[PDB]
Amino acid sequence: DIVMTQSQKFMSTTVGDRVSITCKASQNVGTAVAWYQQKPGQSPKLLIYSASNRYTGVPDRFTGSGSGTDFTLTISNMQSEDLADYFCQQYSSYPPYTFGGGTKLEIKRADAAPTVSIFPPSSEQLTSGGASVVCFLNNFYPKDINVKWKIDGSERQNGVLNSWTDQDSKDSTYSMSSTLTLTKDEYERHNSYTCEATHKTSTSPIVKSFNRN
Amino acid sequence: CSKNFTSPNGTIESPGFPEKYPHNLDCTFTILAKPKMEIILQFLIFDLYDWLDIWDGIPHVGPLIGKYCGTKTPSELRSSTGILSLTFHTDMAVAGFSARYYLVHQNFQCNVPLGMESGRIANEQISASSTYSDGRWTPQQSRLHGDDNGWTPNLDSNKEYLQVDLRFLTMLTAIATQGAISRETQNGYYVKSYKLEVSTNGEDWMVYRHHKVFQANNDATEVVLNKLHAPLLTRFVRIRPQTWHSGIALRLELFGCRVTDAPCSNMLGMLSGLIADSQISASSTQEWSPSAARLVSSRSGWFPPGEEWLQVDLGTPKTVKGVIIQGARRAFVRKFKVSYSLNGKDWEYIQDPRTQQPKLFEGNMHYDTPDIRRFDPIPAQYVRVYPERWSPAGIGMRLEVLGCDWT
Amino acid sequence: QVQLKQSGPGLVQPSQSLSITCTVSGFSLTSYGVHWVRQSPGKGLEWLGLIWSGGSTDYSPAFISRLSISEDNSKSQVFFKMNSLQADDTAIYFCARNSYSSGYYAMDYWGQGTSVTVSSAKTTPPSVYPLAPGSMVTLGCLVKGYFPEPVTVTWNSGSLSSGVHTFPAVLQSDLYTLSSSVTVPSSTWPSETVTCNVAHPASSTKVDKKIVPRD
Repeated sequence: DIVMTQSQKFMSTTVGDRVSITCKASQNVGTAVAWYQQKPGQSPKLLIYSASNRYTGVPDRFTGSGSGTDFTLTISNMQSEDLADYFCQQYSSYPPYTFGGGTKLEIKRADAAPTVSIFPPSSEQLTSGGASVVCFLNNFYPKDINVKWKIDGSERQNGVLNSWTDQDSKDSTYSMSSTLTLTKDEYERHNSYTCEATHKTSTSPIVKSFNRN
Repeated sequence: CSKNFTSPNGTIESPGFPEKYPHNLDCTFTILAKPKMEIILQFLIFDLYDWLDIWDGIPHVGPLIGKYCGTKTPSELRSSTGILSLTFHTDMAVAGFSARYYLVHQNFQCNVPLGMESGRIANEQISASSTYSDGRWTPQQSRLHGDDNGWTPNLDSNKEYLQVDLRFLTMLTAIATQGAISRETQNGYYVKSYKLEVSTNGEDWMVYRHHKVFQANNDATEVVLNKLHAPLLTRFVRIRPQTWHSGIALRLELFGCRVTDAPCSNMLGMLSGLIADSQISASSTQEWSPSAARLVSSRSGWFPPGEEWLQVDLGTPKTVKGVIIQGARRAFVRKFKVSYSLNGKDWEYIQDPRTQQPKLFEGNMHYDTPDIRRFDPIPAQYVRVYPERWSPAGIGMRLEVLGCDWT
Repeated sequence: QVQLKQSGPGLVQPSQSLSITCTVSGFSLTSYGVHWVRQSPGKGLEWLGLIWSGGSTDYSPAFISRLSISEDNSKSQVFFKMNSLQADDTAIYFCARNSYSSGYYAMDYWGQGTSVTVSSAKTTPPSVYPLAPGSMVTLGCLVKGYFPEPVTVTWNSGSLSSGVHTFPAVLQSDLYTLSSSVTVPSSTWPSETVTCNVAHPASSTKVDKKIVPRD
């Protein structure tokens, strides 16, 4: 089978700048190449067909070029809404529709401190014998961030699960959730619960706490 | 760059595909299939003054199926002719294609849907005199059980028509129609009656006669079938509405089969060209082009009682079970006889078991629409047709021979 | 308007088959062919096969032994059926339109995708819990202990869409958990009602959980 290689897994860029996404076919595919844009949680969308033809409705800042083996998708002036995974594909010969591995874009923007919110276990969950404490670290930049949980001032890592969103298409920030799962019995044996966010936007961590009371 | 293909399946592409093709090319690509095999041709890529011709047989001899230029792949073709050819032409101007083919085996009633509903009749095979100005009633929507409107012309008159090119000579035995309910207004439309026009070439037309007026629909939803009084042999079909409720709207199916679906009924090579010009001869001519005598392919016909003859050398002994006779492009033969030989020297007439004499066959009633005439099978390498009675204009004829390998 | 609407199961037991229907509108199957593609973390995007106008098919050589694509023109429906699924067939399956009736062309419109998990683990509905504080206010919902993926979360039936963050699920013990946050002006809550709407189609679960102040 023909292999379509996108060597750029991730590319950093800036609103207004030019982005050049490359794709290399392992054999000659003529101009039988398409490019697709896929935003998080969405289906792919056709941008370019026959290597260089812009699909109807696709904005002018998207241009495709190349023939034979070397193909390029150019975004002439990056917009925050262009955050996506971009895929090439060939349909020159059988088996057709081999896809590249995708190139994800990242946008550099101004620093933003996280908005941190902590939530105790709901009464509903407590009734069922469980206790999850949730912390949201929302709308921050840059990406790197650290979360620590403390129970009456002592750290707890076991039972902590984290999840992160992809970069937001409107404001180019990241968000993170952190969830500390305990038994009700353990939860009830302690008073103070703290979510601690360390981020380059401040020398001291952001601390949100509650007392089980 | 010319190549013949005989394997069960293979690929056919422009020289140097997928690299840009060289200039000033004339390539010939011929698929040859054994008897009772169908050739299925599918295009994968197509990008091209410059053209690709598809021929029902030998190029410039067999009928032209279609001529293609742009960036649209030709629709799938299924031929039972035994041969299907491509010619690819390019010039110096800025500069292809990739295809694949398969060879597959093929109470039998001649009542098979020909492919309006299934799509085996492609959009490019369907056309019309006009279409409704909002664009929601295109000819391509005239498919039986289609869920999006149907075909409607720009004007409601008995001059409008829906046309279907079957691409190959086909047996037509029935027509089904529906009207349609508008998805925009929910108004119902249907054809109440129509005439049928047919043609082997798309230029020469015959209105089907009992003019046979077919009674069609009485609502917008139900299929009405009209079975023909006898099978027609044709390539092009026109449905011509005569009366309608509220307006003309049509969804359609055509029914029939291929000539080759009958036992020992292969076209032996006059139409296609596998019977070459040197194998074709006659008692007298207008001095001649041997190709002028070919069924359907010819743009004229053989022009010279029971003295003139047209003769076909099949090349090797075969079982002969009939002929296809056609008029000339206006004259035609109304009555004829047939003789045959195994060595080209001595002859025997096709007998009529009833009258125990040389059989007097019915010819045509039109100059274009052909007629099949079968007879008890006999061994023969050579066949002669002797015109006996003809139209007032005189003797004019095109011919094919029907049969199979001897057994 | 051109749409491809997929219908099919979220959970398939090992060695059983997967059927998906692609119902198309705004175009005819006799005018445009239809492809099937899947997407997984481990293998990326993979073409499975197509059907052309007229019903002729083409399959990927990796799937030809166990894949059928067929259609009903009168219903504008394409039927996908693949046999003997195993763990590595876990993926999001898509139908996508061929840009023409025949030929290899680009995929110009796509269905919404059908998430398919191949497992002997059992369908489990989510428990949904409100997250209330112990000027903007952040609220949330914890959607815990469901299987398989996916769930959807909306706030006030989609009226609150700005300021929402729904997080990817995390998998522990053949059970998925995710949270969703919403941020609103403190002049809107708790004076006005805020509700998360959770759906887990695979268990036929629809839950609305109002967020009210504690204590």
